[PDB]
Amino acid sequence: PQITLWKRPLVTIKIGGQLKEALLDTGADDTVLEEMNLPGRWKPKMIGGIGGFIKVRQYDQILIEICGHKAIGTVLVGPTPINIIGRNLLTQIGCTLNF
Amino acid sequence: PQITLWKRPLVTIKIGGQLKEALLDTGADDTVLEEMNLPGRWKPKMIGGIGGFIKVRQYDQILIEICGHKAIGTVLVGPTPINIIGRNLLTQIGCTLNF
Ligand SMILES: CC(C)CN(C[C@@H](O)[C@H](Cc1ccccc1)NC(=O)O[C@H]1CO[C@H]2OCC[C@H]21)S(=O)(=O)c1ccc(N)cc1
Repeated sequence: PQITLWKRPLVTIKIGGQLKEALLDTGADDTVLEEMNLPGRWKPKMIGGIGGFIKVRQYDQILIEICGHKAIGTVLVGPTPINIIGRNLLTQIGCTLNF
Repeated sequence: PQITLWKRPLVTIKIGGQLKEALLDTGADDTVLEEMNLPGRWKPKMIGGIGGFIKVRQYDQILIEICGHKAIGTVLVGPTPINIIGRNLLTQIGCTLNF
């Protein structure tokens, strides 16, 4: 499909058997999701943007479905104000910018 | 053009008669540029990102050309980690997400 940018590009995703709303974000290197209790091991990480850095938990090879498009890759989990789908997964669903 | 997301979607912009590199950022409502000298009046504003809130200078009705496409809109100037082009200007150049 095609998504215009008049409003925030929020879409439904499926992760760990849960449906959430997330932002398709070309400015995010990696996917970061609001606090959630995923199982498995993880690695500490810090990611930075406007305002500074937050601490997150890095989970690897996590399956996520974005608009019915399946993907698998790194998912960060932490106190982000919003669920963010980053380039690491946007590439996997064939997402491009067009103008 | 069609821009894939394996690398950061960095493009050259022209603002205040000066060339700069900036990130096309569909997750940003607004356009935020690193510290620079812009002519005309400005108002102090606050904006929040993943790590909290920063103080910025708001310039309205600024001419800015993004990858050969002209836009006239609001540009925030402050301590952002990188020049980001947000939806307020992405809409003006006709940018959409496609997958
Ligand atoms: C600043 C960018 C280089 C990086 N950011 C993605 C960006 O899209 C954020 C994503 C974002 C969106 C909402 C809230 C927090 C973060 N947007 C943002 O900061 O925009 C601000 C300017 O316009 C306003 O609209 C949104 C917030 C303001 S980030 O959220 O900090 C980020 C950094 C690293 C990763 N792996 C994932 C995300």
